[PDB]
Amino acid sequence: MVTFLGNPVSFTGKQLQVGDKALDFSLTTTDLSKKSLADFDGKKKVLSVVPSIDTGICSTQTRRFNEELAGLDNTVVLTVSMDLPFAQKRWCGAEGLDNAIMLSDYFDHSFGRDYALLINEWHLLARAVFVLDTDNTIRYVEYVDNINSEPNFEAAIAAAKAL
Amino acid sequence: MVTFLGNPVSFTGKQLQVGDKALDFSLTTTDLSKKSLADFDGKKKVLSVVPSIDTGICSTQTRRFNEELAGLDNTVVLTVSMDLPFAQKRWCGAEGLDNAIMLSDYFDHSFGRDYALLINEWHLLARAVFVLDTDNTIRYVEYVDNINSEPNFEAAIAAAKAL
Repeated sequence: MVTFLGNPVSFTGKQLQVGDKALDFSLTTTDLSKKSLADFDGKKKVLSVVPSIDTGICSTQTRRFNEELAGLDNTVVLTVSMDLPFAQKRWCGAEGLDNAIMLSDYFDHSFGRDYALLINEWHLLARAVFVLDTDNTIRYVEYVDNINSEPNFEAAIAAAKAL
Repeated sequence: MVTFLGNPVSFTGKQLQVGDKALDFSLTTTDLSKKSLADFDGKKKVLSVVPSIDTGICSTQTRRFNEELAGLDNTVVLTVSMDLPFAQKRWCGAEGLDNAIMLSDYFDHSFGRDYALLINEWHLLARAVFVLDTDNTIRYVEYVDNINSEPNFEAAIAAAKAL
């Protein structure tokens, strides 16, 4: 169903949907320290997942989301990819977004496995966007079918704004 | 006694020693395909393992061996890291080393755990240098005690040329 590099890819287990509660995680940040869902309590989150910020669509997604939602109070933008912390760090620097919150799942692939976003054929994270409320309940989700294409920014942001 | 980021680190299993046969592997190259020992059959190989090319020392190391051991007939310098293929490819273009052979272990972490180079605390690859025989026998190997320091280029380079 979902496609990557002109070919259908698969996953394992079920993916969270609107209404479900966002699964906790332990990801390595850009300064090598770990982060979990708790570190973001009391905030609404826009969970953005990309194959690798070292590629065009994934870089634009991350850049654009951080910018277009920067003016949103009580809301934080989490980017999760398989890039090493060092790759995400280089990115921030090049883009002038040193404060952007970048999370890597390289250590375990646990985030990808728990969320069923780990592509079985490539072990990279499939493109997706979540908008969680304060209770970490998913109020919006988008699993881009054609991973090699941009996500729906409008819907995502409009959803994040209404919340 | 190996350290990383100033603190001591350990591994699981036993690391290979000179005289031992290099274990096989299936790593992803920069074009996203997979390579194994079989793909460099009948050639001398300089296995340089690094924590991440998006870091100072690692960059220098990958650049040095490639330039120095360049031209060496029937000899290939295989770079292995946890860096995503995209990171390795990007680095190659920025450094002007487009023909350089980069292999990623992001998928399985199989190389790291098989060679016992997968740092238990970080799940990154410790800095090491191998010089394999045409029969894939380890004729020389160095495990940098201080992963955050450069290896013995002279010693490694001399072995390859002497092989």
